[PDB]
Amino acid sequence: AFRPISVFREANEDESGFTCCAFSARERFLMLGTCTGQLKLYNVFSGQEEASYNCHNSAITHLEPSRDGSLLLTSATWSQPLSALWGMKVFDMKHSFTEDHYVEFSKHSQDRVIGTKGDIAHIYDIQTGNKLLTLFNPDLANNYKRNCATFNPTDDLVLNDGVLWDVRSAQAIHKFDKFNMNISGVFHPNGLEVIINTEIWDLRTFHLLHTVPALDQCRVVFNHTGTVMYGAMLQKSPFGSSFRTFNATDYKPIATIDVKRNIFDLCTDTKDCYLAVIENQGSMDTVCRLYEVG
Amino acid sequence: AFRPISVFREANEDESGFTCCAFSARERFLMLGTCTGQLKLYNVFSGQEEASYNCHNSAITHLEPSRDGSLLLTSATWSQPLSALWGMKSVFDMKHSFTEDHYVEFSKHSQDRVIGTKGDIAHIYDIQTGNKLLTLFNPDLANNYKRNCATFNPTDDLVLNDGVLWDVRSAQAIHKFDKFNMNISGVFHPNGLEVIINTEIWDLRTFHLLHTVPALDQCRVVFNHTGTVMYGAMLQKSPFGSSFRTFNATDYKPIATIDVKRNIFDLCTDTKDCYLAVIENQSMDALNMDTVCRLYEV
Ligand SMILES: Fc1cccc(N2CCC[C@@H](Nc3cc(N4CCOCC4)ncn3)C2)c1
Repeated sequence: AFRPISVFREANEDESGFTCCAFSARERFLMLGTCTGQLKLYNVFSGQEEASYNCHNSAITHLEPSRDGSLLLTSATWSQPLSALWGMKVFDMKHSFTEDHYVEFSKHSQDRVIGTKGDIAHIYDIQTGNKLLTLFNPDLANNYKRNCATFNPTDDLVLNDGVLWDVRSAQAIHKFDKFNMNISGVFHPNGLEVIINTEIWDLRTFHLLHTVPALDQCRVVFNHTGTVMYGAMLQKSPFGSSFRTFNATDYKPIATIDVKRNIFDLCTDTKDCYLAVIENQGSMDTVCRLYEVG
Repeated sequence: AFRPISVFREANEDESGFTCCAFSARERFLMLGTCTGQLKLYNVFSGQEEASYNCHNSAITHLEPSRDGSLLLTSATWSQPLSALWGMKSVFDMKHSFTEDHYVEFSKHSQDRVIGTKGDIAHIYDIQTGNKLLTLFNPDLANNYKRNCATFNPTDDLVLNDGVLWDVRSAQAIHKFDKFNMNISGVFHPNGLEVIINTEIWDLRTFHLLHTVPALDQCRVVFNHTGTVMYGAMLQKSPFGSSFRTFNATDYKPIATIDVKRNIFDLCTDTKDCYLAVIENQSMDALNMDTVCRLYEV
C-alpha cells in the first residue's frame, strides 16, 4: 500500500531535474540532488524549497546524511571532486574524496567514510579526512561495473567488488564468485547474509542460501527496521517504471508498484512512514513524488 | 572500546542472584537466570524487571533462547531434572526435561534438536517428542575433559564431544583430536572449516594443526553472531575469573584483554553484536553473592 501524497518540483524551472533523494536525519527536510549538482532542501510539511546549495559541477548520484544530523556525503557523475563530506550544523565542505565515485558512512559508529574508485575501496577518517586503508586484491577482483564498497553493520567487515574483507587485518576473507557484470552487493542489515544481485550468501560459511530472480540488476534499500527490502531494476534514468518490495526475512515479494514513470532514485524516512521516489514526468522532467507507507 | 551503558541488579532482592544471561529475540530485553532457579526478563537499558518464572529448585547455570522466540533451554546445578526445554509462545510451560544433562544447547542450522552433556557423554534429543535419539560415547577415543560441552557444527552434520568428531547420520566417531589440556573440550568455528580446542586450531578437512594460540588457554570461547570476534573468559561460585579476552576470528590475533576486577558469571552479545552483557559479582572471590548485569556498547 503506497498512497501518493504530494509532489516536490524545482521552482523557477520549465523542467524539473531531480536525480537523487534522502530524508534529513530528523526528517523535517527532504534533500534532493539535481542534474546540475545542486542540493535542494524541501520542508516535508510545507512542501517549500528552503535552500539550494552548489555541491558539484555534475549530476548528484548519491546522498547520505549522518544519523546525528551534523554531516552529509554527496557523490556526482563527472569532473572533480566526485564525492565530498559537508557540515550540516552553516553548510560548508569538510573534506573532498576527489577520485571516489561513491561514498558511504560506517554503520555502527559513523567515524569513517568508505569510498569506491572502480575496483578499489578507500577508508577515510571523518575528522582528519586522511586515508586509513586501501582495500584491493588483484587476485580476487570481479571488476563489477557498478561496484560500491560498503561496511557491514558492525564495521568489522567490508564488501568490495564481491570480495569480503576483514577491516582490522586489512586481508581478504573470501571472494564471492561472479554471476552478473554490474551489481557488487550489500550486507543484509541482519548481519548474517550477503546479497549480491540474485544470490543470497551465508556470511559465515559462504554457502549459497537463496536465489532471488526478481533482484536481478536491482538497487536494494532496506527500511530502518530491516524487515522490508525495496528493489528498483537498472535500465539517462538509472531504473525503470516499477519497484518491488520483499520480506527481508524470507526474500518473498510483498508488492510490485508500477508508478508508470521511469524511477531515478527512492529512499525511506527513519520512521518508515514515507517513500520519496524521483519519477520522470516527461518522455528530463524528474519530479519527487511523496507516498504514504501503509 | 567497550563503553559501559547500564548496570542493574535483581530488583528488590537483599542479595542479587543473577548467574547467567542471554538476549531475547526481542531487541532491548535480556533473559537472566538466578541462583534460586528463576528466569527473569529485564529491560537491559532501564534495568527494570518485566517478568519472572520459576524454572528450577537450584541455581540456573546456562540458558539459550531459540532464534524464533518460541523455545528456551535451561540448566541448573543439582535439580532433577538438571536441564529442561520451555515453551514461550502463550503460557510459559515445560515441554521436555533432560534429567541427567548438566548442559544443553540447540542444533545450529535448524533448531529441531537439543544436544546435552553428562560428563564425557553426549545425548541428542528431538524437540517435538523429547525422545533421546543418540548417546555418543566411544570408550577408545575419550579425552575425559573436566569441562566437556558437546556441540553441533554449523550444518548439524557433525558433533564435537570430549574432543571427538562424530558423524551424526552414522553416529560413528570419525576423528579423535589429541589432548593438550585437562578442562576445555572446544567449539566449531562458525566458518565450518576449523575446530578450536583450547589453544589448538584444527583444520576440519585434513585434521592438521593450523595454529597454537596460547592466550586461549582455559577459556570458554564464544563467537559474536556475525562470527568476526571470539570472546574468551578464563576458568579460575563462578567457574570464571575477573578477565575476558577478545580475538579476531579471521586471524586469531588478540584484540582486547578486559579485567573487571570482579568474578564474571556469564557474558553474551545481542543478535546485532552492538552490545555485550556481563554478569559480575560485587571483591575478587567474594563469599557474598550480590551480582550485577553490566551492559557495554561494543
Ligand atoms: F569452562 C567451561 C567450558 C565450557 C562451558 C562452561 N560453562 C557452560 C555454561 C555454564 C558455566 N557454569 C556456570 C556455573 C554457575 N554457577 C551458578 C552458581 O552456582 C554455581 C554454578 N554460573 C554460571 N555458569 C560453565 C565452562
